[PDB]
Amino acid sequence: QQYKTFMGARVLWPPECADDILEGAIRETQDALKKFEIAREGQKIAEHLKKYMDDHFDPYWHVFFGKNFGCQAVHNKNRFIYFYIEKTAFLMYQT
Amino acid sequence: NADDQLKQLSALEGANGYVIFNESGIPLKRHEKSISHEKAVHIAALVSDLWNVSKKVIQRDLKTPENDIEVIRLRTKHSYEYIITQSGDFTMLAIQLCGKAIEEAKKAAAAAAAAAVVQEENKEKEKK
Amino acid sequence: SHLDKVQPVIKNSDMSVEMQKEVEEVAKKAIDYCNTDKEIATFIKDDFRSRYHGTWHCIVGRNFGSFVTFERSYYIYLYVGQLAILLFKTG
Amino acid sequence: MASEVMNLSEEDIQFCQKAFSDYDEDGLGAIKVSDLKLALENIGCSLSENDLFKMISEVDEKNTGLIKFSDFLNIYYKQKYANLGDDDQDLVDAFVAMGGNADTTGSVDANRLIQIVKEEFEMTIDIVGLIREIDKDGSGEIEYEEFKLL
Amino acid sequence: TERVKTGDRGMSHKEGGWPGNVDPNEAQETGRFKKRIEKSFPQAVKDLK
Amino acid sequence: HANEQIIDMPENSEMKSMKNDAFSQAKFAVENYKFENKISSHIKKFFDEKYGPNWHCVVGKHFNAYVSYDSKNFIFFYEGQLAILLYRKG
Amino acid sequence: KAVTDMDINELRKLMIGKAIINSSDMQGDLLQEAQDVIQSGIENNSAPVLNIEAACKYIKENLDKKFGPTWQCIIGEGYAYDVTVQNNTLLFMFYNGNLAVLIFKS
Repeated sequence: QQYKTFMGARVLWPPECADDILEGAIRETQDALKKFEIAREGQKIAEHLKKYMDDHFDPYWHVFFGKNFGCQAVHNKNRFIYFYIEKTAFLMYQT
Repeated sequence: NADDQLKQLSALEGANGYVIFNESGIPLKRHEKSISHEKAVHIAALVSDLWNVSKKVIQRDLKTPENDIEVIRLRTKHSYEYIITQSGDFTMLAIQLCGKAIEEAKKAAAAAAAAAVVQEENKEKEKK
Repeated sequence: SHLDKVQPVIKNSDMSVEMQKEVEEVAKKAIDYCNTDKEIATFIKDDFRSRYHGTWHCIVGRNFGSFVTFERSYYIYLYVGQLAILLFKTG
Repeated sequence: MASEVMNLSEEDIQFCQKAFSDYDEDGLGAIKVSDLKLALENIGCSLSENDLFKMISEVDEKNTGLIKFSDFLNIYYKQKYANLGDDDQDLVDAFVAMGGNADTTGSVDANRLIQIVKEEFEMTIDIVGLIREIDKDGSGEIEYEEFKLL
Repeated sequence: TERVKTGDRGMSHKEGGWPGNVDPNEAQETGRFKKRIEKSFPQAVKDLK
Repeated sequence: HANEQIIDMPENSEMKSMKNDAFSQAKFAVENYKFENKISSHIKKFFDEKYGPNWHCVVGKHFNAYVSYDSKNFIFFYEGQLAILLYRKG
Repeated sequence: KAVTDMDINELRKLMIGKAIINSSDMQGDLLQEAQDVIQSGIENNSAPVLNIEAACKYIKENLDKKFGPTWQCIIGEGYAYDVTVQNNTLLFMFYNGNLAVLIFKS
């Protein structure tokens, strides 16, 4: 439950996801937001992130990002990444 | 000394009650005929909003430099009159009535006195 | 000298002291700027919304009773004259 | 740093007008209240909800800085289009003016004549055309029509 | 995602504006305060009246 | 009031109950638990016993998500104000 | 007699059960449930002297259980307020006399 800030993004201090992959995913999400805002056409940015994960990581990645939501899921070892950027929290688990 | 002014205000013909407001809005003294404190709390809030808005409006809305309202008099239906005068940091509201209104009030007072006399007579009869 | 005269007093405060001091200046500025009480409520909500992002509900009246569900430490209660400046941010 | 971009001037100028209007203070910064000041002065929108809607949709917001100017830059683009309809006479004229105008004649009179049970079936129609023709050119223009009808 | 805390508090503003130190409900607090104001006050009331 | 929902479940293939169970479970679970995190765990557990494992469900009042799911195993519906999304992957 | 005989003091004394609705923005079926609950609750908690805090506490608790977790309602003699609420979540009704009631869902 102890949130930590890394590379300008707030995420769980103990990282469920791999340190290498988690940093890449956070950088990609920040770049995507810089281009497309969450508030307008928010569905498009989430879809782009999911396709990007398949290109550089194992396939069938699940990506869910919302301002307020609660979820519990089963994921592969070191395949779960949860982080908060500004007021938006992005959670992705690889299946 | 201060008490005498309230008695003097009542003495003036056509005067119903007097209410005094502090800069904060607390009512210093109010007339006994009119509701005390509950009416004063309700009257002080309305006059401050009106006096402050009018004072602010004259200086900016009318575009007149160094012009300040001295007395505001609101004439409504029946005999109601509500002259407002501000001295130092204290502003008060005075409620006075017209001649007809005063006559009506006197008649009402006379009727009340008559009713009281009738009640006394009834009590005497009961005692007898 | 009118600003000295109003002497706004906060009966109940649930906010940081530095933030609370800023609210007093905005409250005094809003009353002189707004011709009517209805305008004062709109001005306070707009200034706070610009200063802090979120949903702000502000109600000011001579006599009223209020029970609200606001974010903790985002509710400041101050009374000036017969006007109550009450702002409570709800998520 | 422009790069060959004509763009509209009517709107581009409007923004600057309303902008400097409230920004006249020359503070160099812009708040969330100033943005509404303009619309509040002229009364563009009914409530701040309107301006706040579009603005908020832009991306985000804060207390005060300067980027707030975007409110005006985008405000001009939310004006969109107007359209309304006024009067019922003009339509009547156009019903007879098939060339989609006041001009030409007798053909519209014959159109009225098709299935016409009106009195003075054709002599009355010719008399009406003459009455509606003040300048003697054998036609009734819109101004003559209006005078005739009123 | 963390849910912002929601606290429910009910208050009454029916009582007129008063200084924080003084208590509106208590008669003693209001009575002492009014006496202090008229301590100045005497000249204004005759003049105002 | 759940005006628009996405339904992708088999009809008259004897798996018709999965759609019915999701609507019934969401209404009962959401009212009693009254927690976003708890609703996802309860809905996932009931579905897991009845139709096997590898089921992921996320419940949020407002959220945007993109995911890959097995065909005819994904149903999206709104239970009152709350929105619940449940699907089976793997 | 009739309206001429009636006075503001007389009208308030004559009827205390009269219900007046000034602003409606919530669905009518929802309003009927809310109106019955607020009128019954205020009278029960009115006591010897009406308490603004007492009426709001009872209304706030009943509304939270009845519809949603975060429900805010404010009642005052006179007030000016700007409130942002969800569609069909705000109902405004003032009771006979100097009693203004505002209930909204956030």
